[PDB]
Amino acid sequence: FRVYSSANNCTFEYVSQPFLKNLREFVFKNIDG
Amino acid sequence: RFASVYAWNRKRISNCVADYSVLYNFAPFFAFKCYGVSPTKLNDLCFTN
Repeated sequence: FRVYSSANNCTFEYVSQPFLKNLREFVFKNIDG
Repeated sequence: RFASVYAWNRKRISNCVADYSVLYNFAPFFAFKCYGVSPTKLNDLCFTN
């Protein structure tokens, strides 16, 4: 149920507390990392 | 249980406040030798990993 792809070796972990007549706007960008 | 000398157990410490001050409370420390840095002012610095 949670298989994107195999051969994953991420060591770093990160944030929680998930994000979610219903216009969901969002935006994504990168700035020097 | 600690690992062998050849299979030294490695752990990565990232995204966490490092209280390098509770590193104490563990032993009188047969050795506590710091190279390139000082044992006291470790709380005056910030690193990546």
